[PDB]
Amino acid sequence: LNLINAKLWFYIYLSHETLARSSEEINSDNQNIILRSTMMKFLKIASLKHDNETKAMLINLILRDFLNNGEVDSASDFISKLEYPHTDVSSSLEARYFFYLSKINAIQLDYSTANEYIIAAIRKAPHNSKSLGFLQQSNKLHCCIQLLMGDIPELSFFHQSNMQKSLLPYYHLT
Amino acid sequence: YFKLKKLEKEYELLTLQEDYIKDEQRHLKRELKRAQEEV
Amino acid sequence: EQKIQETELKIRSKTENVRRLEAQRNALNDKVRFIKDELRLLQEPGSYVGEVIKIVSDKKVLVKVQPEGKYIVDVAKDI
Amino acid sequence: EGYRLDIIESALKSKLDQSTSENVKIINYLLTLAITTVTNSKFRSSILRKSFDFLMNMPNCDYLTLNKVVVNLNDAGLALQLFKKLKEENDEGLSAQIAFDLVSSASQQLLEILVTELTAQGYDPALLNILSGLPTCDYYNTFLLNNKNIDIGLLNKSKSSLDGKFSLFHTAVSVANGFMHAGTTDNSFIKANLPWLGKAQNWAKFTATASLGVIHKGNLLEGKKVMAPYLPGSRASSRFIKGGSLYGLGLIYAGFGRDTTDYLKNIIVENSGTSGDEDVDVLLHGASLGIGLAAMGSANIEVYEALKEVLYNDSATSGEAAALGMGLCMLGTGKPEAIHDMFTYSQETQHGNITRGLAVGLALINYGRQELADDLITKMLASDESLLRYGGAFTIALAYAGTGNNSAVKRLLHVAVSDSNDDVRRAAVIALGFVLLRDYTTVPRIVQLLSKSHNAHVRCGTAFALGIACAGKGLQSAIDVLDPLTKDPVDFVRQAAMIALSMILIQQTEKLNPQVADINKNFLSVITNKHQEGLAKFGACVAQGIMNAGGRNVTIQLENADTGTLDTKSVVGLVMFSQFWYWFPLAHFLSLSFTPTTVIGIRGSDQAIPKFQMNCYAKEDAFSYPRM
Amino acid sequence: TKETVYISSIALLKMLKHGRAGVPMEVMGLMLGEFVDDYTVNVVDVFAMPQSGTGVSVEAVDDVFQAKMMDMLKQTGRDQMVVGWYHSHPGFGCWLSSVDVNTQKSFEQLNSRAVAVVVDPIQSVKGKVVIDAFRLIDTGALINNLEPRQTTSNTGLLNKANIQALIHGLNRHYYSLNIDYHKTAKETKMLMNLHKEQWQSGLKMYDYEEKEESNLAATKSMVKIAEQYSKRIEEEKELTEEELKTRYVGRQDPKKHLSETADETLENNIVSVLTAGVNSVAIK
Amino acid sequence: HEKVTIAPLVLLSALDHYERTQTKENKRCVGVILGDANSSTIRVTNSFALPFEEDEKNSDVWFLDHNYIENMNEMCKKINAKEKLIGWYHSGPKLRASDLKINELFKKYTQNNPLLLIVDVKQQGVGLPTDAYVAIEQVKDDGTSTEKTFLHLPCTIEAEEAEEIGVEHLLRDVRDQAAGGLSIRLTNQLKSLKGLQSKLKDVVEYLDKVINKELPINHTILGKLQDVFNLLNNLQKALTVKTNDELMVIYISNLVRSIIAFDDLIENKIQNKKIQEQRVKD
Repeated sequence: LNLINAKLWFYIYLSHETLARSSEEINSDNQNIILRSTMMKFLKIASLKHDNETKAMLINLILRDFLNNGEVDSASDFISKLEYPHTDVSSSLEARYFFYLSKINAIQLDYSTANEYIIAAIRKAPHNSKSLGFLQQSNKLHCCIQLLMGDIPELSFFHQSNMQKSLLPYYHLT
Repeated sequence: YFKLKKLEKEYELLTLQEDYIKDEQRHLKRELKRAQEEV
Repeated sequence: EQKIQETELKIRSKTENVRRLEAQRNALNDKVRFIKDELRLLQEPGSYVGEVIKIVSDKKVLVKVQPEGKYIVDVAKDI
Repeated sequence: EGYRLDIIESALKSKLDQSTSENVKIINYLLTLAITTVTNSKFRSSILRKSFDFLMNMPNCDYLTLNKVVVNLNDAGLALQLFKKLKEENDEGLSAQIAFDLVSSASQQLLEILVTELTAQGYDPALLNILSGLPTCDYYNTFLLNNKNIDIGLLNKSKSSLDGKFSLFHTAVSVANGFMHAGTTDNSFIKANLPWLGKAQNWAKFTATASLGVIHKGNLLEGKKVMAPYLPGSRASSRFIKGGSLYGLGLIYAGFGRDTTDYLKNIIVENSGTSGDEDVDVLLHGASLGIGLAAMGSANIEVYEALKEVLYNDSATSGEAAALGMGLCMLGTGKPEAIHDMFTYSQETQHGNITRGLAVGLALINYGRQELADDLITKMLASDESLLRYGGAFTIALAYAGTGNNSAVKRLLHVAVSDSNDDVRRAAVIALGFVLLRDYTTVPRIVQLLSKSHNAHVRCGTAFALGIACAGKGLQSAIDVLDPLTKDPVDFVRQAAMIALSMILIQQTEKLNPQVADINKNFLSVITNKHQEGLAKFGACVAQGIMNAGGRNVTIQLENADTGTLDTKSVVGLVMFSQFWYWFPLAHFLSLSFTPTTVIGIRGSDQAIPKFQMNCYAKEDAFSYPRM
Repeated sequence: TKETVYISSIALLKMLKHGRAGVPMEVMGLMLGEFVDDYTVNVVDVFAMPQSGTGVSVEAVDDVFQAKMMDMLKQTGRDQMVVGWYHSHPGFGCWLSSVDVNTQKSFEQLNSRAVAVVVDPIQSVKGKVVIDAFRLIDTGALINNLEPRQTTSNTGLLNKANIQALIHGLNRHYYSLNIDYHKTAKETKMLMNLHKEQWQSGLKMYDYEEKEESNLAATKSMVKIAEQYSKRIEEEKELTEEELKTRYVGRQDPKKHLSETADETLENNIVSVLTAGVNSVAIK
Repeated sequence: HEKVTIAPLVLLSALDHYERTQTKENKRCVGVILGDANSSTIRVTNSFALPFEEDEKNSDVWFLDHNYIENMNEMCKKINAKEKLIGWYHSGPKLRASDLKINELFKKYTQNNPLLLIVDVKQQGVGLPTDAYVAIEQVKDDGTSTEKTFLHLPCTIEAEEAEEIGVEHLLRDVRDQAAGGLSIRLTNQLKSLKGLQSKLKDVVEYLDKVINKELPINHTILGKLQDVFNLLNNLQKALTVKTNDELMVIYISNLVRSIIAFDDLIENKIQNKKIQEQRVKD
């Protein structure tokens, strides 16, 4: 069990958003069909007696791939297989659950639900290489939700994490 | 294969040793004040 | 087979809970027993406390009792 | 768990291999678990008959598999056909090849059918005395005598110390003398010096006369004839003496039921109407327990009816002894008629030993009933009386030796932990030692919590399981477990450890048990120290007498490694042996549980022991004669 | 040679109303029942003796008092045979009384089944009945040496000092017995349903909720006023930067300043759960 | 207030006499109580037994010894002279009317107010079957006459230093005294309603008694059963607006302070962490 980690294949999709050097092996993106079955290849390995831990981290990166590509209606069908006991949470998981999933509320048109799931983006968000890249998108989705129902505690409090110029138009929207 | 018959040894230990103490915890608490007030 | 693996996976899950049930039971075993120990330990009227002016080479010790005079007594094996 | 009859015959045809006896081991793998693993009685009865005729036609195969078949079926039909096919060869060693292992295999019901009923069936009349149980303890009379090497100075240290009244020196030393000389027919220790022989008390002479019910075991004419003045034609005193002569009389016998049939019956009938004297209760007490010999292993109405009139005399002496004989009348599945009668009389008599004796007999009536006996067990456990809860454990666990069932143990947990009563808690301890026979290492695990608390009976039930499964096998984890039980001045807690210290240390010498020297002081130096109580000095000779009984040649094993089953007299004898509360002189019942460890050779024609050189071990550092 | 004492529940507590809580100047009385000697002992019917200025005397032993009591045996239907007498003494360490034994000696030849059971009204405050018995030799080895108390191991008799070690030599005048208690089915669950803990409290519907008008606001004041102090004191004691552990005040100092405050929050939470909500049993 | 306090020995002393003579099935066992009470409060401790016999067909058959039974009180007078006769107790499983006729004979020997208890041979009810009677002249609205009748008052079982631990030492099995006792009492309160619901089933039979042949109707019972509607149910709905708010405040203060005190066990992980640092010598 513990010999398989979620960072094994995690470096694959990181090359897809570059759109400069790699871009699969071709611009047609016809190889992702095999990769789609390759991402789900470990889901079939997950069974009743197999994958009591890694199975938790399988659907995640697959579900994190559904932002701009892939069906997001299967996530409602993934609820049947979504029920599992949670073994443990170690370090960087807290920021890797609902970060990309904070955009699910951009479809169903819901508000109060966004308050509970926006905290997942700000928990242990800053890292060495994730301070510039992944921390900016945390407050961008956090500040807009603060204007949906509640209020913003301070305009300069968000500058320590995300650039104030990135959240500047949201301050004018206030 | 044959180990499956012996896998019920440690499996039945924790089940019989669980409810044995759980009920006793309420008896020892009640029997505590009996001897506590006796002295 | 799953019957072989599933049976073993249910051991380590319930192991930690049973260990603390015995610790809580043994914690109560040192209470009521301490209650019964109060019967034998209190059979004597009590103990005396005094100041030690000096010691000797006879494996005795001089202890000055406050209400009474000076008395040379014997120590124990722990001191 | 599949219970499919077709493949059992089909997969047998898939294996065509016919060493023929070694090939049966493959067949034996499935048929060995029919008792332990398989809990169904239909798997045993409706199947084993199929493979029965397969190995019977060609008389070359493993016969140990067929030995386990006739154990739990209680049917002599299979044992009847084994001797018919082997009769064609007319070989006394081939036909009796299976019959020699049927002593501990078949029950007492089959052994009686294999003696009288085979006279006209074309069976060897010279083989009749073998199936009756004679060539069992008779071989060990020499094994416990000529090979017996001990030191009298061990017992001579306690020979002259002080003269105890009640039982004490006239019992603890006498019962030790009973065990040590058991099988040797040596009475010389009792006749050593005159004065301490006649200074014994009333119930001390009850044990002194019953102490010869052990040393003389395995005899016929020498059983009751040792002491002349205690036999009819001469009398001694007006108090209890001869009661022990008939108390341990059946312990000497090999299971003969016709010797005590008419001798003990006429005494009960004459004393049935009214017992007003002391001498009337002397003969009636011993005649009530020993009358079960004629009712042993077979249904007997006369023993059941005759002992009923004894309970109407309002006497607690022979009342409980008559209750034991009534329970021994039915050994087997039993009948509900005799069960309801003993339950009704429990609300009539005012005596405690008789009221509890009716509950003890209920466990003996049902043998092998197990879950079907839960109706009677529920009725006994639902009553508020302490004496009415007895067989709620022993009745459940019989065939469950080795690998057991957690549901049977679970029902005994919440009952024993919630109630602090002595009779309710001690009852469930009986079934604990039967379930732990699977692994001796796991014995100080489940019941390990019993010694972690502080109490008399809570710590008393700890080492009872250590003297059963951990006795002959031995364990290195049982050392520190018995340490806190020794320091407790409570006698029953100290005696419980001394029972474990005696049984676990059986057959131990240098390099086997380096701690035997320190434990030795617990069975001797306790007599020297007068700060202890009577049972500490009483159990000092008794526990020491268990190890060296017969010269350390015998041990205590309930389940034999041959058939994987229990013994009739070994299991029932140990249950009532450990209870000193209501009846003190119960220490004599341990004689029926003695099983030695050796290998006995059998001659083909006359079935004797040939004299030759045996190959086992030539050194003293592994298995040798333990001594000082 | 050896016996065992069993006493029922009805015969257990009668005089102990006068003995235990009914102050000194104890009384005595007669016990009745049926049993068989050397095996079991039974006590059923009990009635006490009159009280005089000198306590136990000849007038209490005289049968003139018992003459009218024996007539009430057949009338009330409760009648048995004499199983002995009972007394009490204010916890004498050695030789309670030699007068009660003289009464036992004169009545022993006519019965020989009589058992003298005395109880200490002083040291019985713990709730356990003090076990003591005086009896003549049963079937004698006691004229020289014998051990009473069937199952001679049993349990240590405790008591104090003197008569514990005098059992061996004085066995002729002192016969030890272990007293045990028993009860039938009508004495077990019948009395338990009407007693349990405190009282039976017939008509359980009676409660304090019908008394609640101004006390409802008083309950709201108890869960606030006294609770606000437990909030500040808990932080005040923990603010100490000393620690150092070892001994110091740690026997129990912090309970009232730290841990009991958590219990003080619970004390007001217990009375909140006591009536809880909707204690009117549904309806409206 | 008059509150009868009964010692449990009274029930045990009579229980023995029920087994001896086999007195049951509409057979009353008369007895007398004892105590010293100069006030309205009645204290019942000691009790005697009166050898009474009656006929089942004829309720007017009664025989009671006057000065012959008082010999037990004379024998007890030398024992305890502080307590005198404060009343009497009977069985009355079907409540014979013989006690209604003569209140003088029992009051002649008892200087206290007349008191009549009930000890049944059964007494197996989960409720409070033991009942007390006070015989006085009470005005009845039934329209017949004003005569001496029974006045019901609640009673209980006495517990003193002698018998408090004595009964607990005999049982010592099921006690369970803790905060969890609410589930036992509130269920018994539901059983008390179900116990009275069984009494309401007898009220269902009370109408069948009117359906029976030639039975009268009690006007006093009709007065209590007439107010069962206007008292206490959609009538209370108007007051449920401000009533439900009082039940919510109990939940508000409870739930906020319940999650506080339970957070002081955090030291378990702190002490367990220090154990690993103490393993240098382990």
